[PDB]
This record gives sequence, C-alpha cells and structure tokens, in this order.
Amino acid sequence: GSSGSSGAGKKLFKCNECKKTFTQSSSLTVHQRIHTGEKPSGPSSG
Ligand SMILES: [Zn+2]
Repeated sequence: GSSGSSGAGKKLFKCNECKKTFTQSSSLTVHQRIHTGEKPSGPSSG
C-alpha cells in the first residue's frame, strides 16, 4: 500500500534508527553520531 502523502521519494539516505532523512549525506552523518554515541541502552549491533 503506497500512500505517499508526506514524502517517500527522492530519498538517498535513511536512518534505520529514527527513520530520518537528510537532503545530503554529510548532514545525516553528523546525525548518526547521536545514535552511535549515546548511553548504552540496547545492543544496536548495526
Ligand atoms: Zn537517526
């Protein structure tokens, strides 16, 4: 079921932690650190 209302297009990079996107990679990268640098809550094993 494709109900693309908000986005779901022109995507190149997506975070498999908070389903976030960034027009560019660099932007996403700096955002990844957060998920890959936060208190040990659970075994990410990404
Ligand atoms: Zn994220």
